[PDB]
Formats: sequence, structure tokens, C-alpha cells
Amino acid sequence: NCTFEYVSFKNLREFVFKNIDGYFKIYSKHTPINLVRDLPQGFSALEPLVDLPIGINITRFQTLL
Amino acid sequence: YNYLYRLFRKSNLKPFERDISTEIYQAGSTPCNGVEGFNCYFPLQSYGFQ
Ligand SMILES: *[C@@H]1O[C@H](CO)[C@@H](O)[C@H](O)[C@H]1NC(C)=O
Repeated sequence: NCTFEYVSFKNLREFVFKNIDGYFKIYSKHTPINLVRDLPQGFSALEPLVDLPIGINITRFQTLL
Repeated sequence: YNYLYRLFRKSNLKPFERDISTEIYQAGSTPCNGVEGFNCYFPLQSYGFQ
């Protein structure tokens, strides 16, 4: 175990996570916002960060805070 | 006997899938529930290279 390791309101912060063929892939974006009642309509496309050779099955997730 | 292969699994691997799980496989009517027997098998086996 412990087989892999790496080291690198005002905002809406947006992320995407997906897994394909045992690779795992991440995208994100960050912006100021006018109002906080609901997600604001418009465009600001997300862009890639990391692509990891994990070789693992993912079916569940949780937020850490 | 240090080298091993999986002789039994529930379903075939996806591309580059890897699986360390050791639980007893069931091949028929017998409720195996953690032990070997008729249609009940330990999933990892050795080539015994000589
Ligand atoms: C991941 O493993 C679980 C538990 O064995 C299984 O239900 C699931 O089908 C597997 N994932 C995929 C994408 O098939």
C-alpha cells in the first residue's frame, strides 16, 4: 500500500473529476461572482490540472473540510 | 511458490485493472461463506516453477 504520492462569498470555484482506462483526470476554474443565492448563468470553461496512472476502481467519493 | 496467479474471479478485468482481493470464490450451489469445499475455492494459485 501507499503506492503513489505527488506534491504541486467572493468566489465560485469549479472542478471536474473523471476516470478512464485506470487513468484519473482533473480539470478546474476559479471566478468572482455577483450573487450567492444560486449558480450564476454564463460561461467560464474549466481547464486540465493532472492525469494520474492510478489503476484503481472508483464508485464512491466524499468531501474533506 | 512465491509467484502466483488468480484462477477465479466474479467478472473479467477492464484494461489495466488490478485486484489484490483474496476472498473465497463460489462456483455453484454451495454457500462457501469463508471456507473451501465442493464448488468453493481459494482464488490465488502457484505455478511451483521447477
Ligand atoms: C468496482 O467494484 C465494485 C465492487 O466490487 C463493483 O460493484 C463495480 O462494478 C466496480 N466498478 C465498475 C466501474 O464496474
